Amino acid sequence: VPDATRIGRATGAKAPEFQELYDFDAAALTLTSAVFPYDSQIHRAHVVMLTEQGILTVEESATILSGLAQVDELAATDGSLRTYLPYEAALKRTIGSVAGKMHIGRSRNDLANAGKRMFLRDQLLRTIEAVIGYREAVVHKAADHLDTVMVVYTQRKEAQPITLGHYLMAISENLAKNLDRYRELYARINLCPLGAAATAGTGWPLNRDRTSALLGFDGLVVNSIEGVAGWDHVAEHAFVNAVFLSGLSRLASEIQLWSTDEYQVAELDASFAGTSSIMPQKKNPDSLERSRKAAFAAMGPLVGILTSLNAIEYQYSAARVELEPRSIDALIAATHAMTGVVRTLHPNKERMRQYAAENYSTMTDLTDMLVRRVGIDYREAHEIVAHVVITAIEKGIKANKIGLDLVQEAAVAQTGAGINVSADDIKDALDPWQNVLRREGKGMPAPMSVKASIDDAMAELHKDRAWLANATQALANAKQTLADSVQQIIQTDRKYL
Amino acid sequence: VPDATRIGRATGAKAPEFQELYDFDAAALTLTSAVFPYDSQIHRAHVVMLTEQGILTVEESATILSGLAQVDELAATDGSLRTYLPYEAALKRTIGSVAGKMHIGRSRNDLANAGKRMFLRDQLLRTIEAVIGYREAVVHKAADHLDTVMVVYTQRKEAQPITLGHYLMAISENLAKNLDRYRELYARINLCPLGAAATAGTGWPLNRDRTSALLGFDGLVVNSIEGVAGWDHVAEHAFVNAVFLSGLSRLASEIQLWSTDEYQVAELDASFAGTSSIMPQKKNPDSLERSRKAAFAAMGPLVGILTSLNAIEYQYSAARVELEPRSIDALIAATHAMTGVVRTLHPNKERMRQYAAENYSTMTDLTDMLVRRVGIDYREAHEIVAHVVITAIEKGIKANKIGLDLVQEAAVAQTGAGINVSADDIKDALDPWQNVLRREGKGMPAPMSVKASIDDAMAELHKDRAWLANATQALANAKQTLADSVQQIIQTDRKYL
Amino acid sequence: VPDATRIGRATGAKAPEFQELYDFDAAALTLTSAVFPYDSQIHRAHVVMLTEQGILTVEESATILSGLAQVDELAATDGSLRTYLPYEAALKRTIGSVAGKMHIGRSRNDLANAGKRMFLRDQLLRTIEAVIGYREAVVHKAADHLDTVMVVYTQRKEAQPITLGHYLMAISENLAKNLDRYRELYARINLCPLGAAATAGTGWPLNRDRTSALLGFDGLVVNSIEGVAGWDHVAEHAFVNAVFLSGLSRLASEIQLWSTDEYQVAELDASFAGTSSIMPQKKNPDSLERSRKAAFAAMGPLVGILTSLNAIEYQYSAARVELEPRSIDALIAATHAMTGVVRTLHPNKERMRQYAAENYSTMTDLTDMLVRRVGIDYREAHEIVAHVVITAIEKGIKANKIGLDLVQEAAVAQTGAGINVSADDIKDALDPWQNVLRREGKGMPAPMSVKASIDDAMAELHKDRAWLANATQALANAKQTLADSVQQIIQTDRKYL
Amino acid sequence: VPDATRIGRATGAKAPEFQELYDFDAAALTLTSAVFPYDSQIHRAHVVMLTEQGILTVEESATILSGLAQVDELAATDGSLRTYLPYEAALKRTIGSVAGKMHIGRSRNDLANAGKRMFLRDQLLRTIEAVIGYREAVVHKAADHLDTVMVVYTQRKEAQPITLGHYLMAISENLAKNLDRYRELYARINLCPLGAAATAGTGWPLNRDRTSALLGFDGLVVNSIEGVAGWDHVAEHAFVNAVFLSGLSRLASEIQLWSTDEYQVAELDASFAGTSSIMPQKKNPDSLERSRKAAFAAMGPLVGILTSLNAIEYQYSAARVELEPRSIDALIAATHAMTGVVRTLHPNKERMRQYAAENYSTMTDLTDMLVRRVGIDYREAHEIVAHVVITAIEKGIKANKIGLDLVQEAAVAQTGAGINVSADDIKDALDPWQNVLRREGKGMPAPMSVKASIDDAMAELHKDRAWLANATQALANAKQTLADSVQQIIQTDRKYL
Ligand code: NA
Ligand code: NA
Ligand code: NA
Ligand code: NA
Repeated sequence: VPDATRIGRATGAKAPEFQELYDFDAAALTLTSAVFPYDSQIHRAHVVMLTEQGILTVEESATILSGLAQVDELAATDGSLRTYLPYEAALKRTIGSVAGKMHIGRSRNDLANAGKRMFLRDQLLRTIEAVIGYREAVVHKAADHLDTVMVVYTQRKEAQPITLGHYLMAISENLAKNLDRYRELYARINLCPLGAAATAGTGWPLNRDRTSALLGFDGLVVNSIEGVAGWDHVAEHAFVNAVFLSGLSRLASEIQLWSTDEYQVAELDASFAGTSSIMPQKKNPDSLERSRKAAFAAMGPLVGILTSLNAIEYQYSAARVELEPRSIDALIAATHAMTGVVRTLHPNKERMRQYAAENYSTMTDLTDMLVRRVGIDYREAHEIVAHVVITAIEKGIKANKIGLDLVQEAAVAQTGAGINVSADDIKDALDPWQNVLRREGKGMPAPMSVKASIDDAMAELHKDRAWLANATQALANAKQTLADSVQQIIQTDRKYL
Repeated sequence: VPDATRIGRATGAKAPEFQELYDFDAAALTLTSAVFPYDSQIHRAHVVMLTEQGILTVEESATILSGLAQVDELAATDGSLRTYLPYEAALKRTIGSVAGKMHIGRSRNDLANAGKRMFLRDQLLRTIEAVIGYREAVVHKAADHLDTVMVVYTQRKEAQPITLGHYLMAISENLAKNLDRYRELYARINLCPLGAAATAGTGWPLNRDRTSALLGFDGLVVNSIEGVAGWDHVAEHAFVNAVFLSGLSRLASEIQLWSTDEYQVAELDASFAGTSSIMPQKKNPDSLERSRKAAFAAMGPLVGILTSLNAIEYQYSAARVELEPRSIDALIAATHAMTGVVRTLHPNKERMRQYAAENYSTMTDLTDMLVRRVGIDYREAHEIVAHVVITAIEKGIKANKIGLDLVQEAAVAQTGAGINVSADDIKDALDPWQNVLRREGKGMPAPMSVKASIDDAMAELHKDRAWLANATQALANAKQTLADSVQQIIQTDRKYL
Repeated sequence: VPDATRIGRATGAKAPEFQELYDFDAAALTLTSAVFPYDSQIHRAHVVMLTEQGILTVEESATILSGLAQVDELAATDGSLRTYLPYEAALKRTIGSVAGKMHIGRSRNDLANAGKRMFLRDQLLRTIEAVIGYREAVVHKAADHLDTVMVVYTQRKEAQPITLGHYLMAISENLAKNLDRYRELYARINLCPLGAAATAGTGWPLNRDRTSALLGFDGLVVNSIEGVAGWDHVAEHAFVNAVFLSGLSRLASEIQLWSTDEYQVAELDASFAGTSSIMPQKKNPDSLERSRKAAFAAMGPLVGILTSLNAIEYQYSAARVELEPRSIDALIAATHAMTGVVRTLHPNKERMRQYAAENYSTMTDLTDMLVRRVGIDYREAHEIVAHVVITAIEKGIKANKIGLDLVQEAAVAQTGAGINVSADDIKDALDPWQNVLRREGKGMPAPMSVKASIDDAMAELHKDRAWLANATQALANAKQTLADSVQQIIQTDRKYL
Repeated sequence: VPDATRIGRATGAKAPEFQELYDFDAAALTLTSAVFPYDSQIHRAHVVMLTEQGILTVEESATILSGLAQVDELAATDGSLRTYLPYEAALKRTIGSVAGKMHIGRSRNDLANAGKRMFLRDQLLRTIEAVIGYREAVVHKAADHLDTVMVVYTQRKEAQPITLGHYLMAISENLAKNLDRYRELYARINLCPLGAAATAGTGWPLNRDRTSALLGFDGLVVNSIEGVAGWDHVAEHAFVNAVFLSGLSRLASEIQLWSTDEYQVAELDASFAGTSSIMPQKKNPDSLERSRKAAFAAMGPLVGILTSLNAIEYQYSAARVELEPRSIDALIAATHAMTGVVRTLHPNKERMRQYAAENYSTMTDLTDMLVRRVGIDYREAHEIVAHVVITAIEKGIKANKIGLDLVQEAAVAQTGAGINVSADDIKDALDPWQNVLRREGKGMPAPMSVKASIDDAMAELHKDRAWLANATQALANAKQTLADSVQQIIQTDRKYL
């Protein structure tokens, strides 16, 4: 059975990234199920720490740890065992009374705060990886389009000539700052609240630093109230998601306008477009609109979380709203889809240049040339050239057909006086490629300037990747240390006690 | 005429910080009027830069700069001159045609982006100063209350014994992280978009680094589209405001519950309370509720800004929602008010201790003692001690009157068996001060632990202040350099040309 | 295996309504799966209409309709067949090419708009039924508590004496207006967009009124653009959910404060409370906090939907955010839970009355009595009685122990003059039950007044139920007509053609 | 001094409606100042009621009422007297102690709730009047464009041929439903909470019905808690504003796309457009983008209000967020601006028709014609005609140049078989005006159908106006009765007592 939506102009299959936008809702885990594996790791880390501290014997510890593996397997097909007291009860049914001792010095409150942090931590690295992939596609695309002349818009009106490369590096700069937001967040997420217990710590002699290290955290949430009451990192995670996706929505919208029947300066790759069940001419930007949809929806968790924090005291509270897996899954789907849209986008270079040459985006350079050549002030030059445009539109004269006579008449009609410039001066001013070449400062569209930005972006991308590799490795190392510690205890008890 | 609201139990005058909550709405500037002085500085910096670059002669530059001072004075009492084209026109009426030349290589788009950044930058430093003041009050208060025993709550139910000092250091830790959020934001706000012009830069040979330096920026918004399209810093500013204020709302709510007629464990200072026009017994938490009001309202700009970004393309757009002065003014009023509330709050130490001793928050330590002394698992100890509470509540026995007989009977009723602990063991477990002393790990309420946190917080506060002083000085130095540069040009032209 | 969370003070089982709060997230359908059955009904209604209009033969129609039943059964265990083109393709594989003809004069756009309306319509009736159940519990509770004297709060400070019955009728009045909001919404939801096709209707001679009637709609979305572009009803549904739940959050919060260890004027039934895994004394308001959680989360869809509408044109768009099943499911769970909380709530009548008698809520009546008896103006009486309170608090005198001497001394200390009232006058003023009896106007707490409100509410509840029964029956009748029509076509074709 | 922004292509003056968008922020009242006049009316109504009830003598009443006029004049230039206790104190300084008696049976709580309701009530009628004006412009415009053929869009892609008249009647249908939302709201806003006093009524024998009638209310907020705690009407007002404005944003966006340089199917009137300070070619949609800005910002109050309600108990609370004058002022400015945009919009009829004829929106009718003429199923016809489009785009053939040969070849290439239709059949199918004429059902673009909708809309507009006139007159009558009553008391006391 082929994909039934791939009919008419929707040729070939959906891109995998495009398909993700249709799968995440049904596939999403509940927060409870997403967090559960991390809770299991926390049980191991906590028990191991209690063993170092002499609160549990190695014998007790080995019995508990073997039990945890058994209950974990039970919970793999029984969701009802994925919350704490049901899990603890299953453990008790499995290994007996000693199961109760795993909760010494601990609460569901700091367990839950830690488990959710571990989940969000993982998802943050997942997100950073996706955003890096997005930025890579944007920067690589830009590098192929240093001389792809096109107009930039302001207020959805043609403004001045740029290049597609120049436009994409605006997106790269946006993404660089969002990557900073995410990395800044990570430092606050990756703190361990365990040892706070209910909210006030415990008389038991815990070593909070050990539990933290065994679970890959880079530090503690120190104060025990902050350990269970603290939730700002959840709000912040939802915020960075929302603001990052708003930038993604803006790009999606930009490309959607570019690929209208009327603009026609770009075309989506077929693998990122759909069609209509009734209108056979449609090549629809379903990838773009579903990506925007995700962006809009990301507003929801942000507001829900902040509302819930505004509504309570500085306490542990079961009333706090969560950042849920399905929300993060939508972000990843949209980010992947837009990565693919950007990679495979088909610019219509000839039409791009035609608009740049014909629809008056070159008028600023005409105005600048008057100021530079004849020394009149910018406001008067502007009024002259505005008159040129008004007359050209009235007479049906494209910008690249404007010559000396039209500019003279406009000058006279507008100021009573002619103006002392040549036909060659005007011709050069109205050449859209020369508009691009003139704009050669930092961050401007001239190829040498955009190329400088790309070189800088490539270096930053290397650091983005290095940061991600280091963060990921730190967690992998901790998880290996923990697994090794668990096996040491279980095997030594089995054979040598 | 005295303050007519200060009647009955509302004795004395409102604290100045309390009064701020009633004044900011009527006193708030429009964004246009708030940003205008920064636009004036930008005109000076831009003109000075054009002069270094040889785009303006020193003669032209001096004429413009003297004109700017004249129009600035006009605009001081004529709001209609506080937007760009009306201002430029007034300049032209003042010094003639050369006024038009100040706009060479520039747009309202990058002017506006820069001016708003300078406004928000200023407001951010204002905010950081206020938040530091808030944290100072919190930490200083905590230092006076290391042995002020009281219960902490979870889910608005008494949980365990802590101290007021311990509670306040949770707030300090919250504020430390919000100060990081704000400082992280500052680095993104303090980038100069000038030189982007409309959105694509300019053929004019600008030195973007000079303009940036003259206006106190620490770097550029490099890409010219990002220069005029970039708005995430506005969304981020609104977010940090919202999440910070949500923490302030939670403290306000906490104190409001503490100072209910039923809790009565704290009392607002009269200077932060009001009364009722009809009910003479009221001592109302108007300071707290108005502070929460500001927190709730801060949700509004955040949503409006993100909505507007989700709704457009990656372009300059006049449709973007702003962060307005009245919103920031509300934050400052609430932060100042809560600073004062915390400083002057009157704890009822005797009642705090009575609740800790009588209302069963000490039961966890009883449970821990059973586990520690007799080795039973935590879940069984918990069930025994829960039975103790159920029976004590049934019989009207306060926690500090629970003795050996009650614990034995509960143990037997619950498990069939007695339990082998002494009356002294039980007595020590149920002593709320000993509950506090037992909890002596990192971030826990024992005086030595909280004192460690305070020492750490005092060191961090010193760094908070150092950062603020350095940031402020950098702007003052730039503004002096600019003023000096303006006078050099004007005076040299006046006397020596 | 018993419910492992039911330990210690969490005695017995969770109430079923309480349990719902823990089940809805995992049990919730996707919008696609929730809407699918309605899409199947729409296929039948559309095909039947095409048959009346002579666009399909009875032979074609019977083949399609039998096919729909077959594909419906396939889709029951294959989610991939629950969107339109995959479903249509399965139909084509089942009955052949004629399957394609069911889409004549139709689009996914008006199909989707109609199907979602039918889903939301159903959910709205579900919601109205739940809200009626909530109001019934509130009104029935009030009727049992006409003389249950207690204080009402303003700004979380004790204000004046009322009754629990009086308080609950405030909630009833709130719910009456929310039921109006929902019924008003229903009239806009229950309009049929089918026949709009893509957005501009069709040349095919449809009878839009037939399709509408067969699907239980009470009218058309007339204009074809509005048919596919219209989405305000979705935003409105999300809004009424949010504002209704905000009232539910406020009640939950009220009861949570009432049931604090410090207030102790009410106690949750055990079946609506949980306990702590570590603190054995806890009787936690999990039902209340999870209900508030749902209220907060309802903010999310509202913002997401409105953002998406603000971001597009007045067109069909795949970017619009939806109101999803899990959101409505949360509302229903919270509404059911709070229905049960209210029904089973245990007031502490003795403590309620003690607070009313002792904590100065009776001071307004003392003030009123001075004005009435001696004719002084309200502001001066107020200042005298405020002084009475200040002195009584200083001296540790409860309100019901305030006598003539204290009032005289306060009067003198405050105005220089005594005041001419008797000890009996004062005693009557400070009697909290007499405070209640004096307040006998419309909407006031006197038993005869609250009883009048209850009688009115019972009559309104009868009309609420009548409206619901009528709306439900109308849909049942339409669905029966449709099923009958389908069988007529299939059987007549089978036997008689 | 002319408007300095009116340069270049920004010819003539701004339309007054356009200018409103630039004035409302600076001109907006504070809520306190907006509500104050209504509070003054409430003092009069309350005092008059107390006089009927014999609580005040006519002598006392006349002294107070004359005093109110005096303090009102003081407050006209002294904002500090616009809140209650300062006002009451000024009254006391003006007429002496008897001033205190105006507060008998009353609180700031029910005073404030009532005053805000009167303000919002007024603003609601203001809003309904503006929305009626908007709908009038839309419907009148549509009536002039019954044969103005143009394409409608879905997903920002050309869909099918309609008329501009047909499009505008979608907007009319939207506005009709928003007018229902507003009128439904009005019934809940126009209820009087006075007599609730603090929250529990009063022992004083008030006649709540008199006060209500004297202030133009159509009924009571009955329960006294609901009287001061009730706030849902504020949330609802903010919601209807937000959803109505989202529709306005969508129209603004639609017109903005229409008037892009690339679409060029409409042009804003110069009086609703601006230009650029740097780019002389710009004719900028400032009216549209500022209108959208208002729409986005309307999200803010809605979220702030609901957050505040979610955060408290069902009590009077000073923490509740308000709907403020500046927010409503923005709505009115945007509504007026868009009224003018619609009235003066310049369609480019020739280009509209050219797109309809050339860019393949007529393909659905080609597909329908195949089904109708040859009896093939819709899915196969669709695939054939999609192939026609693919080939036509490949070969550079506009839709109105597609003939029999191209359709045959597509049919063969796609199915192996030709198809039995004539050149005349194809020609008629591809004629965009005939596409419009074929679509002649309810709500479809055929002139006779749109004309029917206009006739219906004109009748509804008449009822909209009648409702508004009746509501307005009811308030004017009440205000006259009140003024007459005040003068009767003052003059009878002056001359006859
Ligand atoms: Na960076
Ligand atoms: Na820090
Ligand atoms: Na009603
Ligand atoms: Na209507």
